[PDB]
Amino acid sequence: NWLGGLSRAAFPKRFVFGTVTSAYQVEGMAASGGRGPSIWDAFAHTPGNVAGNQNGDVATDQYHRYKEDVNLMKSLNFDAYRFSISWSRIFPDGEGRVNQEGVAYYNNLINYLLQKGITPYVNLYHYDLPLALEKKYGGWLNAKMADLFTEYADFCFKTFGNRVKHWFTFNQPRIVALLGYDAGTNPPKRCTKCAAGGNSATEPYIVAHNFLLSHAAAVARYRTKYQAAQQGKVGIVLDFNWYEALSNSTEDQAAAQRARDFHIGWYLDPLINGHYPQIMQDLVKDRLPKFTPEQARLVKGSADYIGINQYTASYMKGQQLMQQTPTSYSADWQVTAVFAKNGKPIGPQANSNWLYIVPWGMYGCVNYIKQKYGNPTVVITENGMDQPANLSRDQYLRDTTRVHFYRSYLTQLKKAIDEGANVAGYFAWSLLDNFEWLSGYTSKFGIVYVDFNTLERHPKASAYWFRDMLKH
Ligand SMILES: OC[C@H]1O[C@@H](O[C@H]2[C@H](O)[C@@H](O)[C@H](O[C@H]3[C@H](O)[C@@H](O)[C@H](O[C@H]4[C@H](O)[C@@H](O)[C@H](O)O[C@@H]4CO)O[C@@H]3CO)O[C@@H]2CO)[C@H](O)[C@@H](O)[C@@H]1O
Ligand SMILES: OC[C@H]1O[C@@H](O[C@H]2[C@H](O)[C@@H](O)[C@H](O[C@H]3[C@H](O)[C@@H](O)[C@H](O[C@H]4[C@H](O)[C@@H](O)[C@H](O)O[C@@H]4CO)O[C@@H]3CO)O[C@@H]2CO)[C@H](O)[C@@H](O)[C@@H]1O
Ligand SMILES: [Zn+2]
Repeated sequence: NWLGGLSRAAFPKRFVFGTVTSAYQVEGMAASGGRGPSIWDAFAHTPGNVAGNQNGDVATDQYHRYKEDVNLMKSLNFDAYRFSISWSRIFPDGEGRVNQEGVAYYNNLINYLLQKGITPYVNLYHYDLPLALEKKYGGWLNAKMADLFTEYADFCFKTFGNRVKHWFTFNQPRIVALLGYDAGTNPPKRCTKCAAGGNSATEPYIVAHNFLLSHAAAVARYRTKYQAAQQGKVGIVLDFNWYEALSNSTEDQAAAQRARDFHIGWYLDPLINGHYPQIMQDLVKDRLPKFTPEQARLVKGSADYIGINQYTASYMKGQQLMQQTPTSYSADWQVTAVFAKNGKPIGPQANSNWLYIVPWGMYGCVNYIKQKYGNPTVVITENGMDQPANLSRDQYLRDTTRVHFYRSYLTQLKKAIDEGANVAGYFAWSLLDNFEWLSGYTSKFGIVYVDFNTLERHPKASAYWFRDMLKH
């Protein structure tokens, strides 16, 4: 069957199914409704930064159309919706004055979701640092971010937490560190070569450390001030793509494990165990910040659940670990990613060049976290694939590859859960075609098609697949 035996009965009782968006990628009204600019507004408005010089000024206009979109997700039998709050829509300068119109938007969205029986899962941050904070403080390079973020989090807890019971602090701090401060291809465009300045060997580590400390501080505030009354939960969202040793050699198995540690362990070892992975300590040395005992105790156990964004997989090839002059976070791993084995590609690519369709990577990642980290509560917070630009409406709607993608990946997730993985939910990226960062509107991740001329929504085949699979 096109469902391939999948249904709600195939997953645990009360397992949560949802869809996901992020504020800058879908809201629009970027310079309206009192919203202050984020680092992404400045970046996207700079010629050459985004495909077609596009930006999120309008995006999908969810700001005006949110009731349509909530009605749609309910009609598709989802239980939950993961979305983010734009920090600069609430605090235009990132601190100080509250934009009441911004608060009203999120109140209206949250209240409508609840009215329609859809549980809000709310990210506080999804790349969209208020521009004022980047300029005034230097953003995530400044340890002061922990205070600034905690104050923002506190406001959101006080204002929405009587209704919102499932929070996340950050989204993919690895990608912020990597693209923002190693490669310099996402804002603030810092790197060793870069015009904005930077240092690809040091700054990614500073940035990751500050995300961890900020997360911990916000959760401490939640727990000491709000949790008794509100009885909700706060986690964090981390990207994890699977790494499989290219061969069974000692060097290749070591390489795969080293890649896992530099990718997910970077955040999970502090969050679960109260220290950075040993291999990162050994190789990165003085460039890896040291948690004080007090900080390590604040960070350890500070996530009520682990959000995992799972998309793809690669093989890893190793070599002799060698003494080398530091150049970058990326180079620190001392591995080589490989995308074929025995002359066969690991999987076909979706529109995004990085996205190889490898359903067994989902099993790989979930099983690994179960076995390595004491089976913490995991929520699959993003999973999905993209179509290319310039197709017809009907070609977008007949998204057979995406149907196959979800069936295959969810079957692999089911396999891991049946083997005892503590997975509490799954969220499809994305509800809607949207603004896909550097790709702008040239990458289509939605289960719902968005016509970017008219802004009309049209559910794709994959949307109806979910509707069938999820019927109560
Ligand atoms: O309907 C609106 C909209 O839908 C779009 O998507 C369609 C798919 O294109 C179409 O293939 C899909 O058909 C499903 C059908 O809904 C299922 O009921 C059926 O399941 C069978 C199954 O094949 C058996 O193996 C199993 O044992 O039993 C069940 C029946 O009980 O599977 C087929 C696919 O093979 O339905 C979607 C939603 O309608 C269309 O693309 C678009 O044209 C429509 O406007
Ligand atoms: O894009 C959809 C959606 O997903 C979330 O973010 C995406 C990013 O958009 C995308 O840039 C990022 O790309 C990763 C890729 O997944 C990794 O496999 C790859 O990893 C490297 C590793 O860093 C190297 O050190 C190692 O040697 O090799 C591996 C494999 O080549 O790195 C690239 C970036 O360089 O993937 C993200 C998801 O993982 C966002 O949440 C959402 O908003 C986006 O819309
Ligand atoms: Zn509008």
